[PDB]
Amino acid sequence: TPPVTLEAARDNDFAFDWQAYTPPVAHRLGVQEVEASIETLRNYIDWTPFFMTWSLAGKYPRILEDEVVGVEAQRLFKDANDMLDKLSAEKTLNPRGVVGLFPANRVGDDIEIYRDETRTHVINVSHHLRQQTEKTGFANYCLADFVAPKLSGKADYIGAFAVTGGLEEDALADAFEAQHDDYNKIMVKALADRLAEAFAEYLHERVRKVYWGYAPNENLSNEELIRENYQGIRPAPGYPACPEHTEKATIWELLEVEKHTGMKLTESFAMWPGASVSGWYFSHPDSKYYAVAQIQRDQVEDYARRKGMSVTEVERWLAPNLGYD
Ligand SMILES: C[S@@+](CC[C@H](N)C(=O)[O-])C[C@H]1O[C@@H](n2cnc3c(N)ncnc32)[C@H](O)[C@@H]1O
Repeated sequence: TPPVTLEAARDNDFAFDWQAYTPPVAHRLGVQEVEASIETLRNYIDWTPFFMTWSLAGKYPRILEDEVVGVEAQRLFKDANDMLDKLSAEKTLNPRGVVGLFPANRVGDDIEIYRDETRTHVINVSHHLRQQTEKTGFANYCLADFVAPKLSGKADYIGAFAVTGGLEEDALADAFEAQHDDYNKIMVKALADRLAEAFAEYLHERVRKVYWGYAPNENLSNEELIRENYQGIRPAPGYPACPEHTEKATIWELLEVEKHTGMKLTESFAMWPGASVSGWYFSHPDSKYYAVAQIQRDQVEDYARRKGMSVTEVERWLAPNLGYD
């Protein structure tokens, strides 16, 4: 579909009656360091991507009873759970995280994050991009649209998180590598990945039910969590609704991630440990995932101004989303 101007895209933002809506108030404002044991997180693992890493097709648990691949899948699952048992008993891989909730309001394509409920001084801005092609029967979506506009006067909130399977991932993998034990190197990295993703799932549930507290009586099974049968989203910088990786620096500052977890950002804004997830929390019932996709020079230049970057810098960080040479 052909591109639209930045102004035309913004004129087609997500349409919602903010005057009639009361955004749920975050129960626990502030930043809290968290941990979770392997024993806790293993009940939140989604095993299907684990088998994909091992090049096996099928959804868990049915894959275990498969007539062609089930026997190999059962051995992988047994070895994985034997390793989880050992890591758990020996405390050699320790998942850690941090969560924060803040007063927030939308201004334009950005979300202002306030020091306090006076909603005056801004401690950080979460910057977002907007879909920029012709939409038929849908808004030109921007994640900022799911937070009440400052002009509406409605008290709204935003969350953020960072979690890891554990800082020990590299030391455990590097030991297997030194032994030329490629099977167990792959296994421990795959388990750290499952633990990080399980922590992101568990912590999101904690936020919906307790920290934000808008769904205190939610009672979903793990299969229902995997199907995303809850209200709200947890979009992560680098993924299609917020592809720009440098926004992880804002999460790192907002949550003091390195102080609270030991997790670090690289010069490419990749996370360390490898088995890590970071992102935002949105409570709005209509919030959803989508792809920003290709954007034009007008939006690139505007994003650069908002970010305090040159156009040249932004063209590096937005290279995959540029709809022009
Ligand atoms: C990567 S899966 C994680 C849970 C899944 N059961 C698993 O283990 O792989 C889904 C997560 O990716 C992120 N995500 C997926 N699509 C996205 C999009 N279009 N924009 C932003 N984040 C997205 C969100 O953080 C979402 O919770």
